[PDB]
Amino acid sequence: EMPQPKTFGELKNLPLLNTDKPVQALMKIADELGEIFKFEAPGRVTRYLSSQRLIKEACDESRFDKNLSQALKFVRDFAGDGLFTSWTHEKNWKKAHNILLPSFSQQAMKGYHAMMVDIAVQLVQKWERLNADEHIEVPEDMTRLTLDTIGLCGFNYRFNSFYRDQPHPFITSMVRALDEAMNKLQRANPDDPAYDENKRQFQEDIKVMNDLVDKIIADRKASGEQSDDLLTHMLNGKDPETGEPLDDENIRYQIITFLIAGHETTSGLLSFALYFLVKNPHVLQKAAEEAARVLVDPVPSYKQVKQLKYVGMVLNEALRLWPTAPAFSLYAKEDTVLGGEYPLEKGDELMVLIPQLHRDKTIWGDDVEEFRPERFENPSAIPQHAFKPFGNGQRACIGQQFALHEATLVLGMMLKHFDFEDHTNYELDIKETLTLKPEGFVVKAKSKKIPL
Amino acid sequence: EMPQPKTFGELKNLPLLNTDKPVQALMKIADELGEIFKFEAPGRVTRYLSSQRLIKEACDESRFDKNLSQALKFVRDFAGDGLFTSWTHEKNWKKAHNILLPSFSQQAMKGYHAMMVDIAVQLVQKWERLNADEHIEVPEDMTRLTLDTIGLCGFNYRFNSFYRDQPHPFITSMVRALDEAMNKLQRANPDDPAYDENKRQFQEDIKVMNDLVDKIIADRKASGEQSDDLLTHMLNGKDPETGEPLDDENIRYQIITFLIAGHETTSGLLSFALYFLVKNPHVLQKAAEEAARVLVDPVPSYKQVKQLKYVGMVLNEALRLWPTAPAFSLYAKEDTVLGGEYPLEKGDELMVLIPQLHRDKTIWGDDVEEFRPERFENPSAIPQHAFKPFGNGQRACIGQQFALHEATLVLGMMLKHFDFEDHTNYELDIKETLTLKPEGFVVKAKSKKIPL
Ligand SMILES: O=C(O)[C@H](Cc1c[nH]c2ccccc12)NC(=O)C(F)(F)C(F)(F)C(F)(F)C(F)(F)C(F)(F)C(F)(F)C(F)(F)C(F)(F)C(F)(F)C(F)(F)C(F)(F)F
Ligand SMILES: O=C(O)[C@H](Cc1c[nH]c2ccccc12)NC(=O)C(F)(F)C(F)(F)C(F)(F)C(F)(F)C(F)(F)C(F)(F)C(F)(F)C(F)(F)C(F)(F)C(F)(F)C(F)(F)F
Ligand code: HEM
Ligand code: HEM
Repeated sequence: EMPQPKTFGELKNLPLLNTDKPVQALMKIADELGEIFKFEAPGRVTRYLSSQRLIKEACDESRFDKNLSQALKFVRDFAGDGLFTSWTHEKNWKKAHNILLPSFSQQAMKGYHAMMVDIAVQLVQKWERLNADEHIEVPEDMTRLTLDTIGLCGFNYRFNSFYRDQPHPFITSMVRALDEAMNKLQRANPDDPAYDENKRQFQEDIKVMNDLVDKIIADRKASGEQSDDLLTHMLNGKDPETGEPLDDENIRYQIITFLIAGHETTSGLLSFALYFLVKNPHVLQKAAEEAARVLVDPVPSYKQVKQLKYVGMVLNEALRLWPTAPAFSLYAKEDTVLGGEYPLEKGDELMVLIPQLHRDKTIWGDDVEEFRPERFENPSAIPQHAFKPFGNGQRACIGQQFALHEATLVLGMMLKHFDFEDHTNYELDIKETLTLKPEGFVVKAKSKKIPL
Repeated sequence: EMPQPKTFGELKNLPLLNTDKPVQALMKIADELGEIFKFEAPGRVTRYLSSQRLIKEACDESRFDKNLSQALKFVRDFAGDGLFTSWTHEKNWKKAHNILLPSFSQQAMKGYHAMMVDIAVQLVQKWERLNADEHIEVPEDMTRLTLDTIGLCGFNYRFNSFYRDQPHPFITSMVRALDEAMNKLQRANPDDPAYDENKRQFQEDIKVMNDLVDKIIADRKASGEQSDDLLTHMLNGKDPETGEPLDDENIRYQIITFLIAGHETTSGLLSFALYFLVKNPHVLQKAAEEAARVLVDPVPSYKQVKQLKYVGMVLNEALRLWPTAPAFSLYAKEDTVLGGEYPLEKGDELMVLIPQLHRDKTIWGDDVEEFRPERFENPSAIPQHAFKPFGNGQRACIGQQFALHEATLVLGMMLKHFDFEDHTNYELDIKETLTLKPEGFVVKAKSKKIPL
């Protein structure tokens, strides 16, 4: 019999998600119940997996395909049949997949590098210009950087986040829509007139996001600057299989999708990485020494970023402990037996609980809570399906190399140009908005006074 | 019998200042009544002068000395015996004057230049980074620039105004204090319990300004870097006459004074200059041609800024029409007859209405409202005391060379790097906060794509 956490009569397990930190709650449940537990709500069931033993079966694409979790079905209200919220079998998924993969080729990535540097230099200059005793609001500045990077690299659009003391309106609306989706999970009678205003606000925030997408497309339309970026591929690329391009409706959904997926989780990653660095000073020193050794020019080169091996290890270890898109959903393609123990029928759902997978002591050893970048000295040594911060198979993250190149560049420059102080002895507090991010994480920087 | 505008019974002329635009109202009164009129309030009188023939007499320092207008007396509540709000006969006036005069020498200006460029480059980069069809909020960005320039050049303190979409809190508090003082002029029964909230906010706004001053001082003493800026002279300079340095209390007053006087009127100047340029495209062409011909390096030099003659003529003509500190006050040192017609007793007050002086048709010709920089092409041709945007005599603006160097550099770079469009066909609306500035002035820039 499958373990199951505590129930609330007719509501079954649903009230367990009536919390501001649902993923962290599910992790605690996994600690108590083990590698698999059933989670029921009125009218639905899923099974949360936490061991590599079971997740390696879940990642077999002949047996399971990507499912849209409840969260993703609600995000689909604004993300449509964009890549993240489309089913594998929808024509627009494989079309967009084939059309946009070229936007993340090696040659594309080399092409984005200069614009990544543009935004990174803005970050470095902001911090150089701070006065004595001033501090840095880490997740806020990381969100400024990542949003601006996807906007510029992807769409030749400048959000100019470093010119604002508040979040860009896009961010404010995105955040409000995302945690409104985190709210809709735990609810009942959605057509209740009580939520007429919540729907009005949801539609308002969606309109804000779509108005900006309108601007991006119109600006490209009127331009004559010869762009060869993500939007270029959206507007002109043809799917080799069907021979078709994307239509205008799908393009709008892809823009929204990439603006959100293309920064939020990267800002979390950078925030967690800097957190672990300041909490582990020997690791910080080792990373700083690499940055100084490798980044010998005022502008980092593409090749130099690729040579930041230890900074890459730091980022992977941060993703191990706190993968910022912490779960993904699967359904059974056919009847099948999971783990030689659990019979599933076609259509049965699974949730992969990534932070728990990443704490599987049979894979990582007993010290799973310790921050040790050296675990990733040779990424080849990690068993298959043991480390899954970017999902699985053909439905894995399309932007993984983009995110990692950006984060490595930025963290490298940060470690080259400043020493960091955990001046408040910050107590980790992880805010959940579907994605994960340190809340209230602040540091002080002291410039090493190296020119740009 | 001296002319006098309309009266309001026992309140006399006081309610004429109960307007958001008191200087402009006084200008209209001057147009109606001529070169001199009496202005009375309960328990006080002054005489407003508008002609060069009477103002030249008023500028005779053997007969008249600087007076603190009622406005300056209320500003003195936070500016103390700083240079702007001290009487000539107060020890701390000549003392501070002697100590700080060398901080505005050519040797000093050459010293500030690099930091002026620092902030100007931030301005240019902001505008380069705007998207298609976005516009510029002119007085807002000019205030960002001028505040940051005096902060950095004067005090090695970065307000980082370009990192904010709202004004720096210092600005918010400064403006509230200034317009309170303007609004406190027109008040009858100022101790009415209705104005208690206004008194409470005024004291809060003073506290904001003083905390910022305390931080500037604290930073300097803690700092280990070698500065030789305005603050260095305030803290270490000795007056050659008395042999004394400034005491701590006076230094605080000077910092407040220079932060306010050292940026507000310069932001107005730059805003009016750009307004007149976009309203006079042939003038804009001449100024842009000069900027292109002279500013041949990505980083302008001090020598190149001195070479921008036409840009200087533009700024002077903007100061002719809209001098941004639009009046100054004098008192009669002894009994004397003004203009062979108006007998004055010792202590009698005069107000010099600078915008009206600058429209004296007997001096400038009949076309006084037209924007023609060429009036300043042969500067000795301007009669004595006909052009007084920087006040008079030993109580003249100590920062004139700073303001003009900054404004010439910045306007030069603006004209080098962008074409400008008056896309809204903006209707001049002058906001008064004691000082004058266009309100709601917006333009679009098109980059000339010249690298920095
Ligand atoms: O939605 C579900 O089915 C279950 C909770 C659940 C289980 N059973 C239920 C029954 C009724 C109601 C809810 C449940 N959700 C989760 O466990 C979960 F962890 F919250 C999630 F929903 F899985 C998730 F991890 F938060 C998440 F939403 F998928 C996610 F990973 F954070 C994510 F939001 F999708 C993302 F992938 F992280 C994302 F990046 F934020 C994103 F939403 F995909 C996105 F990229 F931003 C977007 F795609 F752009 F939105
Ligand atoms: O204050 C007065 O005595 C008369 C009005 C008046 C006349 N009679 C009165 C009787 C009762 C009450 C009021 C009156 N004031 C004006 O006519 C006037 F034009 F508003 C003004 F006050 F002179 C003035 F122009 F605003 C001003 F005071 F000169 C001025 F603008 F404040 C200024 F001095 F020019 C100034 F330089 F701009 C400034 F505002 F003071 C200033 F420079 F910004 C500053 F605030 F002093 C500084 F920034 F701190 F330096
Ligand atoms: C640290 C950074 C990132 C993390 C942790 C992350 C994580 C993930 C995960 C877990 C998935 C699979 C979701 C699922 O199966 O339901 C995914 C898919 C995706 N990611 Fe990311 N991602 C990151 C950065 C980015 C960036 C920078 C982009 C774009 C520039 C992006 C675009 C996408 C897209 C489009 C998909 C959907 C792919 C498809 O199904 O066809 N991601 N990502
Ligand atoms: C366009 C810009 C400026 C204008 C139009 C302007 C105008 C004036 C005027 C009219 C006065 C005389 C006031 C009176 O008689 O009551 C004055 C005095 C003064 N100005 Fe300015 N000014 C400008 C810029 C600056 C700057 C940049 C600074 C400082 C960096 C500054 C500092 C002062 C000081 C300290 C005084 C008082 C001088 C004294 O009495 O000893 N000004 N200014």
